[PDB]
This record gives sequence, structure tokens and C-alpha cells, in this order.
Amino acid sequence: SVDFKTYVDQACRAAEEFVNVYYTTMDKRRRLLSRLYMGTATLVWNGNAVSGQESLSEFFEMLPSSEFQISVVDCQPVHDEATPSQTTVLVVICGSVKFEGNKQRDFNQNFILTAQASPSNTVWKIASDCFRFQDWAS
Amino acid sequence: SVDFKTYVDQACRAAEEFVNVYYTTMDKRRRLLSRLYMGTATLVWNGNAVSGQESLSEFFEMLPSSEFQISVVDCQPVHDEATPSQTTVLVVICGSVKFEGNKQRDFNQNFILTAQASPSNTVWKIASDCFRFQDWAS
Amino acid sequence: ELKPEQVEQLKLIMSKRYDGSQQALDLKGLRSDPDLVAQNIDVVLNRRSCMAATLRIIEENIPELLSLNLSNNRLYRLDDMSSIVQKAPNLKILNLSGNELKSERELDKIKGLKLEELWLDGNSLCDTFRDQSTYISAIRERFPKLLRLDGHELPPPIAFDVEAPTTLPPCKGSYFGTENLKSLVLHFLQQYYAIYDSGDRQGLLDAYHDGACCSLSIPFIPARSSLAEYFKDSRNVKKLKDPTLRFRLLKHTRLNVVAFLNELPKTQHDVNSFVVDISAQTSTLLCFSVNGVFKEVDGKSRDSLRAFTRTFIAVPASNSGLCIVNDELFVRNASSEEIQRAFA
Amino acid sequence: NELKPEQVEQLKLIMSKRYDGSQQALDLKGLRSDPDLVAQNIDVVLNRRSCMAATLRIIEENIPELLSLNLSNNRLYRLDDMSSIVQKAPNLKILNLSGNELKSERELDKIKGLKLEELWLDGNSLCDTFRDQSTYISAIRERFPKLLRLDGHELPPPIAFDVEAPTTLPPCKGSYFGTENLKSLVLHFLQQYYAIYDSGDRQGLLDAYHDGACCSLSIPFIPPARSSLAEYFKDSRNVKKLKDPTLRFRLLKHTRLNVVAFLNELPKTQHDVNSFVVDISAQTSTLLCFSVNGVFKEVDGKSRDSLRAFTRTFIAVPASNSGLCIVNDELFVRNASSEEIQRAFA
Repeated sequence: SVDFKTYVDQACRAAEEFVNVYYTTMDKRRRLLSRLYMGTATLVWNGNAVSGQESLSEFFEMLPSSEFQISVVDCQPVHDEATPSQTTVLVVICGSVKFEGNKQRDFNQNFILTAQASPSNTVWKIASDCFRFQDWAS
Repeated sequence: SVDFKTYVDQACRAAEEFVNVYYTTMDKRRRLLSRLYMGTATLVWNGNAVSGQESLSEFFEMLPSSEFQISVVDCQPVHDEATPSQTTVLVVICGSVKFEGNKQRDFNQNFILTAQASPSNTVWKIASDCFRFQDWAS
Repeated sequence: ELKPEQVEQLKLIMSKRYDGSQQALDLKGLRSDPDLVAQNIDVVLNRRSCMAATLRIIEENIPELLSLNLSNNRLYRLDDMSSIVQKAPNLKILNLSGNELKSERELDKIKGLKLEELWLDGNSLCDTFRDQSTYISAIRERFPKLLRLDGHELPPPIAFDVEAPTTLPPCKGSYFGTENLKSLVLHFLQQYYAIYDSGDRQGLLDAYHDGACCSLSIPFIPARSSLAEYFKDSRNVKKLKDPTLRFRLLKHTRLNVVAFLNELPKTQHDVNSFVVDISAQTSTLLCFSVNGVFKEVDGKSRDSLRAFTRTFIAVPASNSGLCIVNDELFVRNASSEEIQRAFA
Repeated sequence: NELKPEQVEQLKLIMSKRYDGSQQALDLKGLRSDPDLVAQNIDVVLNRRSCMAATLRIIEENIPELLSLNLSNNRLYRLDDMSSIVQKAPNLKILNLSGNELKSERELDKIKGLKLEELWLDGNSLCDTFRDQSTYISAIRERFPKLLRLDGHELPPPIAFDVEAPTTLPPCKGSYFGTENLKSLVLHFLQQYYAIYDSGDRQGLLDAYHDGACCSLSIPFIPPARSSLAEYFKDSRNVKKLKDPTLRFRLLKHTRLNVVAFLNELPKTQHDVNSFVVDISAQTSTLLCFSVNGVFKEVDGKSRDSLRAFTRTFIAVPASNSGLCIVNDELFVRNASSEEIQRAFA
């Protein structure tokens, strides 16, 4: 019904917009960041698991202020078999991050984005998050 | 032990720093604002009462993002009889504020600030807040 | 350049072509229309004049329309209809199929309006695109919102909702917390402003504390302003950085306070309209703010109406009396809405 | 003039005598008037830069912990010569400059860095110029916002507001598998996968990937220069840096055949499966996602002797015999960090 290349292009557009939204929001409006995540979403922050909007919000409130700078980004559309009748995309990012009172560190992070349709409007939510430092051992 | 004019001057400095701190934090990083208020402190926002650090934090979380523009400020030292053995100051401010999705409005706000001394460090917290719009009728 | 009667005929044809249930207006091959041809009326939509006219008609008669069809009319240019956003904002479906448009850029001018469904099938521009991905993105740039293109459903549009809040709490009139403070504070205000309005303010010395401080402020603005009388006494720490002068505008003891208050013009306060907030309550102190309006009786200020915000800090006195330690008065010109509801 | 090295040891002894262990107070009041130095006929003038420098040096070397100092009645016209005091005696919280000849406040700007709890400027010519103590206190407070006491008189509370911003990061964990089932399953799967991947003939992977499986490769930007990453350089995909769509399509591999065909072209590898760090981003009935952080060493070409670090993301839909089938595959490759190189193999 719809071409495959279209999914790739749309996924790219989605990722490049999302990076902007999420990271700008994380830097500027930490409070609102949590609302991007759906409730079912799971977050793995350096091996620490966070589930549910509430825990996500508290966890994000707990973290220091940030100023992310993104080196590289990549994205792929996801097979429908994994999420039947639901449009979804995978995004991976590598960059540098600077937390308050902590030295700057390079980071790798991946997101799973699912499109959610409501009769009035359609919006995308983060179905998963995994963040880790390149050098988390130190 | 110490002269009155010194208290007046100290009140001025206190006000001048506090305005910057409080309104800049309210504009940029809403999340941390609440930390200024004491636990006992009470907030009167357009006739709505807020008591306790938690309720204050949630209440501030509920509010739209802000861009305060301060017209005028005034301050006075407070008689010790009101707060025995505790240094405190009264500050009043009038300005304009622009909340997200709401038209800019003029506002008058007054604070009572009490100095808190700990062996390690001394810090000032807001003992009370009252905020009201010049035109709350509309 | 068409006679009004021809415009009425066109109106009638549009009314015939209009569909109420679906709210769809068909303008397909308007020039080829049997009625207009039979009436000898010639309407060329690609021409700017006729286009302007038909759009104006759309605006005039039916602004509720949600769907339109402009297929097979040979429009080379889309700027002449760029006003469509204003003429028919509610429009959610547009069809431009079978026409002469040569480039995608033509769409930039029709960008404003939001459509769920669009049709560009049959136009010369479709030929340039290699893959439908480029096509869809190219069309989506102008209309990020549309769900359907050329009768074919599209991937979900990509939008992210930060869900920032925009709604402020409902404003409330006056807060006293416990009723005791209402009775006590209001009573205190009645007495205070009863003495304050008298003209002889020496009655106030019983209310203020011995070391009591008082100060005055006004909104930052030049000459002959209604506030200009208070300007000479107003205190602003932001605009005035000099300390020794700042000291002078503050009155340290009750004598200087009431002496200073005697210098303020005579006043009459609408105590009924007063709006009171209790900022804080302690065993040792009680703070409250009084927002209201007052009218003066003497001087240039005469017949003028002022609005005020006054903050009080009070330490308890015997028999539920309050003793003022700090006093701050902020004075400004009243709003029209406040003037209308000034008294009674 | 300059002082003889022998005199410096004596002065050091005098300082040690004038120093007090219990209170951590070092007194240098009227150092020239000191009987010993006068008896040795040694003349030490503190307002002179040499003697002061010497004194500071002695303080830093001998006693870095001292919290209190006294420089009264030493007739110092200028205070810049001791401006280094901040580094020499960081712990210092109490200073006394009473009875000296300095007439202006400006002299303090150079002594601004250090923080003092208590200060003494009494008896100096500068105190006379100020009309009211408010001006005095404000003027001094500008330089030392922290000090509690001035001229033996406790002061109004210092002006500070604590936003109380956070600075502590969460505790890092090694690997998250959630339920043990996922640990066993995922680890087992990685053993098999990378056992096949390391073999040299990667076609064994075709049983793992789905028919419509997508795969992509990325590397951190190098601002070619024949860097070690230069082999992966031809294949890396970055949507931020590459805006052309038709290429983006192709840098992505749509079907298992093209995926493994592409994977066979990648150099041979040796992976520390033991050291691998696994995170399970999400789990659903329909799919399972996880990330693998590790390092690998290559076995072919000149570049082989180099060690690379990698982060690989996997999405998997369940398959027969408790196996999982990959739908999406993303590989991020960079040269490994020194700390990673050191702990490369056990």
C-alpha cells in the first residue's frame, strides 16, 4: 500500500526532529521532558531501570542540569511484525554531555519511537530509552 | 550591636540579589525555585493558598513557563520583635509578567525573607509569598 | 470585470454545485459548465479577476464549507488564490487534479491553510519526482498535517507534544485562611482607614510600633502625571542605587511615619471593595496585603481616582489589637474596569 | 638588601616560636621589633617584597594548615606583594592588618580571592575617610562576602541564596537483563551470534536475521587522514551530516541477503564476549530490544593489530525453538579508549 523508501525518509525526518525536541527539552525544560515518554516506556540509565511516567519524572527531576552536544545520529524504520498496525522507528545517537558539577562525557543512546493516533491529532511517544556513557567505569 | 542604616543597606543588597535569583530561576529553571521557600512558608497566589514544600513544588510545576519583566522594587528591614534573634527583611515588587498562552499582565508581589544560619553556611529562605495580578477580575 | 447579474448567475451555479450534507463545492471545469455556457457567461479561473471574484463569493455566501474541488480548470498560477486561507479558513479538503501547475513551489502560497486531504494527481509537477518518498516529503513540507494525498493514506505525520501547560489557576478574591484573621484584620482595617480618612492622622500613632518603618512606591514611567505628587516621595531601590539617599526615603520611627503620612494628601477609601491577602501568620508576627482604590479630595489630585496595594506586618497587641512594624504603600492610577466599579 | 640563607632558617625558627599549634595562629606583629632577630642583628622589613615573599614561601612550605595570621604594626603601604597569599595559605580564614599605613580600600582587591571569617582593619588611615559604618561594611563586604566578623564586631548575616541545584549522578550498574530468562536467552543468543560472527564465514548469520531485516553502521566524526576508522568510513551512516535521501536509503540494508552480504565485507573480528555489557531497553510480547557495549580486535590486514570499541543495538521478534530473530541491527564503532584497551582481555 505504501513504499518502503517512504518509511526510511519519514523515519529520518522523525529522528532529526525528535533529537531537537528531546534534547532541547532536556536542556531547557527538564520538567516537561518526562511527558514525551509513554507510561509503558522503560528507561535504562547506566544499568538503572526506570518504569512508569512518575518514576521517569522523578528520576529526570533528580538529575543535574545538562547541555548536550550531538556528534552523530542514525535511524531505521522497524518491521511491522514487531509492532503490528503501529508505525514505529529506532533512533541511535552518539554525542557529548555535560552534567552540573560533573565533567563532560561522551555518550551513546538509543530510542524506540512509536506513532500514536488519536481522533483529534496524532503524536509520537518514546516506547523505550537506553542511555550509557562510553567510559562509565571511571 | 549594629546600626540601623546598615540593616537598611543590607536589606537593599538582599532585595537586589533576591529579585535576580528568584525571578531568573522562575524563568529559566522552574524546578529549583521551590527550594528557596521554607517548609513553613505560605504562598498566596491570586487568593489561592499553598502550604508546604511539596505543595509549593507541585503548584509551581503546574504553572506555565514565565518571562517576568520587573518594573519597580522596594524593601525594608523588619523589627526584631517580629522574629526574635532572627535577621529578616521585607521586599515588595511590581512588574509585568508573560505566561505561556496568556497575555502579558502587570503584577504586584511581596516577600518576607528570613536569614537562616547553619554552622557550615548561612542562607536566606522565603518565609512567605503573596502574588496578585493588578487585573485579576478579568 | 463581469456584470453583477453574471455574478448572481455564477452564485446560482455554485449554489447548484454546492452540496449541503457533505459541505463540498464542485467547481470542476467551470468554464465548460452547461448553464454558464448557455447563459453566455465565460468564467476563466486561471485569470486573476474571475478567481478573485469567485473567492469573494465563497467568502460572502458560505464560510462553513470544508471541502472544495478546482480540478480541470487549467490553472498555471496559484498566487491569485493565495487569499483562500482568509476566504475559507475552515477548508479541510482541496483538489487541484488535472491542472497545468508545473512546479511544487506553487504550493508555498497555499501553505497557510490546513488540509487533511489533498489531490495533485494529473499535474505536470508530479513527473519530476523520482520516488513517492520525495513526492510525499515535498508535499508534506507545505502541509505537515494532511493524512491523505491523491486518495492514498499516508504514514502518520511526525509531531511531538512537549505538553507544556498554558492554563493559569482561577483567580480568587480574598484569602484570610482562618476566619479569626478575617474578623480581626478586617476590623483592624476598618479602624485604621477610618482614622486615615479623617484628615487628622494623629490618631494613627496608637496603631504603629515605636520602631515602625514606612515607605512609598509608584510604577516606573514624565511631568504632571497624576502620580507626580507621590513621585517626590516614592522609593525605588532598582532605579536609585545610592544608599544614603535610600535611607532618607525610609522613615525609621512612628513620629516620622505619621508626620510623613500627614504630608500625604487627604483620602477616601472604599473599604467595601478592599481585597485582603494574608501572606503569613506566626506567633510573633502577622503579614497581610491590601489591594484597593481610594479617591482624594484636595489639590491637583482632586476628583481623580487611584488604585493601591499596601502591605502590613503586624505584631499582636492586647485585646486582638495589631501593632504595625513595617508599612509599604504602592500607589497607581486605577484601571477603567476598576473605575467603573469604584463605588457602590 | 636580600637576606642570607642562614638568616632565613633563623627567621623560620622565630616564626615557629611565634606560631601556636593549638590555635593554629601565626603572629608576625612587629616582626622587626622581635628580640631574637634584633639580637642576631638580622633586619627584616615586611613591607619589602623580598622578605614578604620569603615569609609566604616559609608559610606554604612549613605550615599549609594555618587558619589565622597577624600582620599588624608592620607599616605596609601596599598589599599587592602578598597577593599570592591565596595559594600559599588557602585554609586561612582569619587575617589582621591593624595599625598599618594603607589609606585606601582598593588595596584589598588583590586579597579578594581568599575567604576569611574574621578580619581586622582597625587603626588604619582608611577607616577615617568613611562617614558611616554602613559604607565601611558594604565596601569590605564586596571583597569578602563571607566574613562574619570585622574589627571584633560580629556582622549582619552574609547575603546568600541557595538554589540547591543537584550535582550527584545516579550509581552506574554493569548490566540489566530484568528477568533471568532474558539473561540466559540474550546471553546464549550473543554467544551463538558472535561465535558465528567471529568464525570468518558469517553466512551462518542468515538463520538469525529476519527476511525484511534492516542493518546499519555508524562512527564518531573525525575532524579522512587514513585514520584507523577509515575502513568503516565507506559505510558509516549519519543522518545529521548527510541530508541526501537517495543515499540514506542505500546506506541502509533492507533484506537479510544484502545485510549479510554487507556483513561479509566487514573485516574479521575477535570479540570479548565475557566483557560484554548488555542493557535491555524494552520488552514486549511482540518484540525485544537490547544494547551490547564491548570491544573487538581485528585479525586481517595492517589495521588488524588495532583494537576497537563498539556499541550494538538489537531488536528481535521471537522465533522457533526459543530462538530470537533480529529485525533491526545498528552498529556503532570507535577506536577503544586506553582504559578499555588495558582491560581488553582477562
